[PDB]
Amino acid sequence: GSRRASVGSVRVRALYDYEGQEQDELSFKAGDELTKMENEDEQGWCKGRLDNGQVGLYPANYVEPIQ
Repeated sequence: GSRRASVGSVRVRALYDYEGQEQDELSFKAGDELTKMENEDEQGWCKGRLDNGQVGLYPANYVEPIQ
């Protein structure tokens, strides 16, 4: 067994740049890496962890899955 079999963290790649609007949001550029920690909401948003280490919401429509 390995961490690839788990479902509590999914690495994802930023499609485009984004900048957080509250203390519970994150900021990244086109081609950055981040970590999804929660499912997509009814609005098309997720909650994850950043390359610097911060934790917050971001639009799930600005990322794609890594394999």
